[PDB]
Amino acid sequence: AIPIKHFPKHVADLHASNGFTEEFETLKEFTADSSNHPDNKHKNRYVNIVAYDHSRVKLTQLAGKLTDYINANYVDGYNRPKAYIAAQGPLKSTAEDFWRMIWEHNVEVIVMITNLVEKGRRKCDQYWPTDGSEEYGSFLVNQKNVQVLAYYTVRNFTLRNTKIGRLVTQYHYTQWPDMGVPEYSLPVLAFVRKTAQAKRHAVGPVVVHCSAGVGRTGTYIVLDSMLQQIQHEGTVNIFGFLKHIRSQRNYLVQTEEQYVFIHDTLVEAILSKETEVPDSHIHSYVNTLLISGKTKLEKQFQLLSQSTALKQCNREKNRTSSIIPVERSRVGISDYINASYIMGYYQSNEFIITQHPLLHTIKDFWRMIWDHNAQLVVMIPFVYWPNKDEPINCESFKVTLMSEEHKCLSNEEKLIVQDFILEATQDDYVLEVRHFQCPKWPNPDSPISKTFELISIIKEEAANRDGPMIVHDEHGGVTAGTFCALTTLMHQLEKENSMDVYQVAKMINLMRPGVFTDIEQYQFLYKVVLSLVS
Amino acid sequence: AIPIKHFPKHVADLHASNGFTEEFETLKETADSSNHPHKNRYVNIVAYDHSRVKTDYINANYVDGYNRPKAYIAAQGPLKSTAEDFWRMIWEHNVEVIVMITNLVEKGRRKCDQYWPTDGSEELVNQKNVQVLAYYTVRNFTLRNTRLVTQYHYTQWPDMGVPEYSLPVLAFVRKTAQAKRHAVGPVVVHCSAGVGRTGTYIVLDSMLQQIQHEGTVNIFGFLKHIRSQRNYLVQTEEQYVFIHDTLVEAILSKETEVPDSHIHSYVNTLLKTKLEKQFQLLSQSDYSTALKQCNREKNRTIIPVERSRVGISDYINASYIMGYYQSNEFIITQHPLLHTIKDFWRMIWDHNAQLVVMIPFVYWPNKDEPINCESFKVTLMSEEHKCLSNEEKLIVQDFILEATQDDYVLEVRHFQCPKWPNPDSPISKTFELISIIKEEAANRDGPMIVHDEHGGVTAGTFCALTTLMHQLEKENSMDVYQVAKMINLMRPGVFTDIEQYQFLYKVVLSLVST
Repeated sequence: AIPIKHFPKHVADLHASNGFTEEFETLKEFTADSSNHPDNKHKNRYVNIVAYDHSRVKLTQLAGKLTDYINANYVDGYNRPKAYIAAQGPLKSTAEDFWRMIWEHNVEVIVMITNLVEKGRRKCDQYWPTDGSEEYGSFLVNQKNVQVLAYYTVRNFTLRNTKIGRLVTQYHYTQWPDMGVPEYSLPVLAFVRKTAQAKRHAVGPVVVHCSAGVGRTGTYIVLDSMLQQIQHEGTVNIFGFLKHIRSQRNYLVQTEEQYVFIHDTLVEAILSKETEVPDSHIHSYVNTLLISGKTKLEKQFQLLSQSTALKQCNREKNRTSSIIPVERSRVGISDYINASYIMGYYQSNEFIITQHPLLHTIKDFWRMIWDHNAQLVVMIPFVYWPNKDEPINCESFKVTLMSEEHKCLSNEEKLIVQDFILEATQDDYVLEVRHFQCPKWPNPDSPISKTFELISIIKEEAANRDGPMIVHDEHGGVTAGTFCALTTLMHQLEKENSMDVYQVAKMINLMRPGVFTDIEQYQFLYKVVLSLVS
Repeated sequence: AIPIKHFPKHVADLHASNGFTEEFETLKETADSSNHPHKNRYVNIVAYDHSRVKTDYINANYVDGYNRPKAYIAAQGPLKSTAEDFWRMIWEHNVEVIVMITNLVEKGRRKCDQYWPTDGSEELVNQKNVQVLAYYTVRNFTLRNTRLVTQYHYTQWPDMGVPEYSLPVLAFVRKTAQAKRHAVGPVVVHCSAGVGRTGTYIVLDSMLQQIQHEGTVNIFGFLKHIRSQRNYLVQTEEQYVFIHDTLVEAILSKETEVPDSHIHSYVNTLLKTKLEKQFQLLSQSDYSTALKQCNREKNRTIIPVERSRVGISDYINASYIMGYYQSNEFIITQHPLLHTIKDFWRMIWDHNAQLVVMIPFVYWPNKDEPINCESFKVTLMSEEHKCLSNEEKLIVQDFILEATQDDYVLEVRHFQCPKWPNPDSPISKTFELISIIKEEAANRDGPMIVHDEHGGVTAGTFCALTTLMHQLEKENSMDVYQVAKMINLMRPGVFTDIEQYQFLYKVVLSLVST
């Protein structure tokens, strides 16, 4: 066991010494009679994947043939035995059994780390209703509430044994990549923290699933449990803890990449602490950052600053080689443009940050809007847009100007609202864009309470609009980044009554490196956010 | 009006002289109700008052067919706000047929809102039956005012521009036109906006009927008229051009779908000859780009065209080939060269195919040594040997591809065929192979990979005859002409000789024993 003090270094030491592979190889070694019964062929997703008999979940027997089998195990959390139920992703054949499992084991929480379809593969069958209600054998699932957020989706169901309600809540980690591990550990983290908090009020065990029920599922169980170790004990033993649960279910944490990813994720958690602040504590927290060897502001700031370029012989389409997209987040026109996807509260790919068009790029910029079906553009400062004089002529569409208003804001600055249409030259489709030109923003001589007024205006507008928000300053840097931040923080406050500024900056900075390079801007975010909680 | 005699040449004359654009420009030259106080998809798109259908407003017009007035109801794609109104329209105008030439979503754009139930019922529309085929999808609904109605969903229409092939659109219209022939009310037709795509059907269906009854065809004439009943019908120049080419193909093809009853009467009539006349037509007004490059060192000789070219995550010599149930039913391709072996398996892995049919070098792993691709491992599970009715072998081997970086397992089955078709065994034993692989491919998902040496004739006849077997089984019909042409369009050089085109007819005929 390593202490939280030494785990960060200890992790870097395994990256340097290539000691993860040693450590993972050694883990590979390592009966399943029930799961190999001929009866139980069509209840297993894969033939090699199996539920060990000592740990397997048993359902009652009913009615010839057998009826008590499901591909799922009880697996022990951190000094909490038989905590999780590590289970495979239900098929249409096993949908009922899966709901019976829920009813028979008193389950209230379900943790889903997979999509139903992933690059054209059936990974998991939809075992619940999008519509009001659906009936799975004896079991009636009637969906109450749904929340869809950038990286996860919460669904509130109710359950009845039709042979006579109980509330059940599903936690859908949606954005997990189709092979490999999430390029960012920071959102997975928050998901587990979000589930871990709600799950702290559930009485039965927590069901966890992916497709197979091994890697992804296992990776949550390690990440959740170690989290709890860090809080209560101040220590962390992945290798220890993992070797144990691998007894209760096969191939938990299946790849080396997952093993490594757990480490890095937990490292980030140790150095971040919980950085989501409630309403009550904004004030108490915002002071504490500017009083270890140095301030939480410096300590957090350092962490924001943490790669493949396409910029060889198309490099004459960027303004500055200082603010330039990374392939992870790089925005793809049908080919190249300097623009990164930026995530927000509700959708990974909420915004796009990018540069102000260079004369040649003007045509690309508009194609970007057209491909991504964006209806908002926010500008924060050369005209790159058509008049009624002369519409812009892109090949597969025409850009044309419909309106132009001018709003006087509460310190008498202007908001140039113009509407547009892009009409297909080769189809019937019409895309209706709205365009904001902002003043100097944030105008730091007008007070900090009128920074938000802009953001509230553009918030409302982006509700009724679909597609992402294109936000450009000169270079796709700080001023655009603070926009996406503060919008995202406004939402996050409004809906959850919480603020995690640390996360909102870092994800931004991870997704477009060079947006936040100076602490005064990082602090500023805290500053602005505080004026909101009056 | 041009006669069908002179329409094919007349069309080529407008391609040569760039006279379609003249003809379309010239076509370019009131709506009080539609400009009232949320029921219009786009602001520029509008339903003219004299033609509009009738608290009382919906973006739809009556449009006249060929000497058949007020025949169609050319309408926009319903929004969730106008879904009801659209069903009331159906009830109030005695509609039994709906023709949908668009998807609900197209490269992430909402083009049309789903106005019907996937589940049993929604509000009263209760869905009875569904059939999903390569290029369209038939749905049978029933309707109550708190009647049977049939929807015809042309699914594969490309996201901007016109279908690269006119041959499947044709067949769709012919399929709808036949069922619609004993509907008494009007036929509702829609796309997203309700103008180009919708309009292009109405011209294509009606001219079809002109050709059958009158032996003439007047698009420009007929079009100029209906453009009075609704704005922008046939919206682009590409659509205008496409109608022509499509109809040209129809004139020269005639109906080539044969029922059970008439295989015998048709197969003789072919043999200047309809066989030569049809054959010529397989060898064909689009364009072609083959690559070539300094990755030309990954082909044996038969080379994919970009339309149909199969995309590994990136190049492989392989074309998508269409079948009865799915455009992209099959992939025809070459036998792997040693370097391509790794690609071949990646192809299977990307497209999630579970059947491979081989038809004559080992490119597959033993229990000795699984194949090691980066994002998966290929491994041998089974190997059976089936003795067919003239004692030849079918080498059935099963495989698994397991992800190296995930949990997924793909279960492939692999057939090595004998000499096929074995021409010393009778034609009656050709089909037995195909029937075997037919039932296997029912329970399997993903496309069928089919290779001979070069992805040529022998693989092409397989996809043909499988597709024809299905088509006979389910619809009791055979359209051999179409099945070869689509194949040949999608991978040029598969059918280069008439004896193999004929052969298809030959084989098919032996099947209709009783």
